[PDB]
Formats: sequence, C-alpha cells, structure tokens
Amino acid sequence: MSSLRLVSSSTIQAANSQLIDLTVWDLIGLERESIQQGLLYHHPNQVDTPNQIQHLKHSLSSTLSFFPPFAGRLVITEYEDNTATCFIACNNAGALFVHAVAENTTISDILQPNKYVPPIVNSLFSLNGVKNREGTIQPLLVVQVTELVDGIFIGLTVNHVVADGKSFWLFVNSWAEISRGFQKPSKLPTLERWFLNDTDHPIRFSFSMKFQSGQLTTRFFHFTRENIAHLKSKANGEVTGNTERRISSLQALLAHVWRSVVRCERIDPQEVLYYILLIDARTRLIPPLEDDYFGNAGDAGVVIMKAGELLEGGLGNVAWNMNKVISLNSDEKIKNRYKSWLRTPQLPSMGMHTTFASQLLIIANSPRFNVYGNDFGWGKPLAVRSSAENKRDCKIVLFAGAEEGSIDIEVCLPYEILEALGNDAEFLDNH
Ligand SMILES: CC(C)(O)[C@H]1CC[C@](C)([C@H]2[C@H](O)C[C@@]3(C)[C@@H]4C[C@H](O[C@@H]5O[C@H](CO)[C@@H](O)[C@H](O)[C@H]5O)[C@H]5C(C)(C)[C@@H](O[C@@H]6OC[C@@H](O)[C@H](O)[C@H]6O)CC[C@@]56C[C@@]46CC[C@]23C)O1
Repeated sequence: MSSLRLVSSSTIQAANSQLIDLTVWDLIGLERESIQQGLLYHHPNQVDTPNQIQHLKHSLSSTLSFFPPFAGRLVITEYEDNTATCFIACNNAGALFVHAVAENTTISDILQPNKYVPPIVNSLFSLNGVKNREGTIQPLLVVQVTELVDGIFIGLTVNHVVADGKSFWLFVNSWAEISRGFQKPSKLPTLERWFLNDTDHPIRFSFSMKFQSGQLTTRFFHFTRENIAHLKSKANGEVTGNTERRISSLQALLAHVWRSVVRCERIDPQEVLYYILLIDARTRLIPPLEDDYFGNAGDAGVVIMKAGELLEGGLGNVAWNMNKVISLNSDEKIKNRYKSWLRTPQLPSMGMHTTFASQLLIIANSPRFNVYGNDFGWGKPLAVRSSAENKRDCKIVLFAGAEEGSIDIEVCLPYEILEALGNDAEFLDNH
C-alpha cells in the first residue's frame, strides 16, 4: 500500500540590510495564492538519493545568493486609517526545504494516463492554501522534493507578491544551472521594481472590502505543433481584410479552446463571456523594463464576447479580438492605469458572481517559459504539474510541451465539461 510522509524540513539561507519596494502589480497579489508548480523526473538507473537531496539543498542555497528576495520576508505595516504598506526585506531568514517520501508511489501513479490530475499531486507541494500576505512570517519560497519508486518530484511554492510566472521560471532555470555546475546563472535578475515616480513608494493601499466553487476538477490536454500550426493558418485564413497573417499561434489556440469550452457547456447564445489574459508590461513600457526584471509586471486584458458570436463568428474572429485586446495594452494605458490605481489603491475583489463555467475563464502562465531545460544533473524532466489547489476559478494554465513547439494546457472546470472536451473530436487535442 502506498503512503506519503515528511522526512525533514530545513531552513535554507542564501550562501552569500537591503529592502525592495513593491509596486502595484506586486501588491495586487497580497490576498491571493502562491504559484505552485513542480517538475517530475524519472530515474532509469539507480541513484544515490541522500546525495541527490543534499546536492539540491546546497545548490538551492547557492542560487539564493543571486535571488535574495526568495530568502527574505515581507514587511507589512497596517495603519489606523485602514491603509497599509508592504515591502520585501532581504534579511536572509531563509527559504524552506521539505524532504518527503511517497512509499510505493510511481511516476505513472502521478501521470494518470490521459486522465484527471490525481489527488496525490496536491500533496507534492507544501504550504497549500497560504495567502501571499502571510509572507511576513512564512518563507517566500518553499521547495518540496518527494521521493518516488522510480524518480522524484521537485515542487516549489513561490509567493506571488515576490514573483510572477516569468520570474518563477527564471529562478528554476537558474537553480538547475547552478546544480549542473554553473558558477553563476546565465541570466541575472533585475531586482529594482518599477514606479512611474521615485516619490510613489511606499504605496499606501487598502486590503479587502463562483459557479461550482469547491467542485471543479483538473485535466491536462496536449496540443501538438502541427495542430497548433493548423489553427493559426485557419484563423488567419478567415480574416484575410487587413492581415499579414498576424494572428499568432497562441492567440489561435486560445481562441479555439474558448470556443470549445463554450460549445461543450451548451449555453444561451446571449450570454456574455469574459476571457482574462495577462499581458506582460516588460516589453510594452517605454522605455521597456529589463527582460529579466524580477517581480510582477502584467495586467489583465479582458476579452468580452457574446456566446452566439463566439461560436457562430468563426475561429479567426475570436482570435482577431484577442489580438486587438493585446494591442490596446500600450505604454499609455499601462501608465494611466498605474496612475489611476495610485489614487484608488484598493486591492481587487475577485469579481462577479458567476452562474456557469464558461462565464469567466482565467488564462495563466505561458508556453514561453522553459520547462524541459531544467536539468539538475540527472536528466531533463518528464512532465510539469501544478498543485491543483484551485477548485474555485475556471482556469486554463499554459505549459510548454515536451516536444518542440507543442503546448500542454491544464484545465480546471466542472467534471462534465472536461468529459465533453475529451470526447469532442473538434477539440483537436492528442493523447
Ligand atoms: C472589463 C470589465 C467590464 O471592466 C470587467 C468585468 C469584470 C472583469 C471580468 C474583470 C475586472 O474588470 C478586473 C478583473 C480582471 C479582476 C481583477 C484582477 O485584475 C487586475 O485588476 C486591477 C484592478 O483591480 C488592475 O489594475 C490590474 O491591471 C488587473 O490585472 C484579476 C487578477 C489579476 C487577480 C487575475 O489574476 C491573474 O490571472 C492571470 C494569471 O496569469 C496570474 O497569475 C494572476 O495573478 C485573476 C482575475 C482578476 C480578479 C479579476 C477577475 C476579472 C475582473 C473582475 O472585467
């Protein structure tokens, strides 16, 4: 019979004071969840496991020297007028390293064949459910390494006020390099964060103030490079007037997934639908931020369409609308939205009351993040998984696929819609 237990929990400080001021993008995450993603590895041959665990521990400490925020803590000051400030103290209080053993549990137990994410996956991460503002006391980075019969799982819990998805995977890429023998990471973070004026920080903000919540389930779908290329051509072929074939591969796929989810739920064609993209500000500010700007730097772009138009209007029209919402996130709108936020600095509510699954769909992560380059010395990973802690939001999480140019999507929806999707030949997934 299989089981799961914790062997040890250890504080990891940076191998070798300063403060970081947080900007609007960072503060918005204070009352939300951590990023919880991890990497699954197969051990074809025998491995000296105590030596592997020790090597991950020491290479983690070496990497933290280059990313001191992950070894620090948040500092929150609450004021009588119900406002607050927040910053990161790089005080080297340390990350947390959790060593767990899943007896009689295997790779294939974790990757159930073309099925749903099994419950064991959520236990491969530590500090599940902890909101980011609890980083005043809790580590900003927790690493759980779980031993399996035929491999290991490396699961990270990262405070979303400190880092977005891009920065999460910058750190993982850099940790893998250090573990492989690199002296320094190949990409060094930019740690000073963005404000329109030096006088803005510390920003003084206020805290506080869903269909089938708690009942959602999670399933992965795989999209080959070919099927993606097929959808891009189709979408661009349907919008000829004014096109140099500028609908991207990702836009076409996301448009296709949106249509497929709505098709499978079978809803009134008068329903209004909201599709939440996160648009990176790094490349869009003038002057742009550094590519390796370490923090949050992205804004919701909300695509809105009637269900009837979404389906009856064709793939290219949906993808064209997405392309246009992305294009409106200009340097002007980023800066004006920032300025407008400073004058009503309220952390957001997570939005409307939803009465069906397709109503509000959140798109997270990106296929541009490097998942399969994370060789720590024992080979590339077999798969990427998240904690699947979320059972509240209808959500699509994007991952680079194992094959060149493919994409894995992790879909969190009611079970019956995920079943319809897996039986829909128009949904052009594979495996
Ligand atoms: C266009 C309309 C008609 O007005 C309206 C109708 C209403 C709505 C559908 C819009 C609101 O209008 C604003 C809206 C987007 C909310 C406020 C947030 O958006 C931020 O709102 C603040 C202001 O409060 C802006 O300044 C930021 O630019 C913006 O980003 C976001 C995030 C950032 C927390 C978001 O989380 C990221 O999901 C992507 C992942 O990749 C990341 O991991 C992850 O963090 C989850 C969704 C969520 C909660 C909601 C939900 C949907 C809302 C409620 O559109």
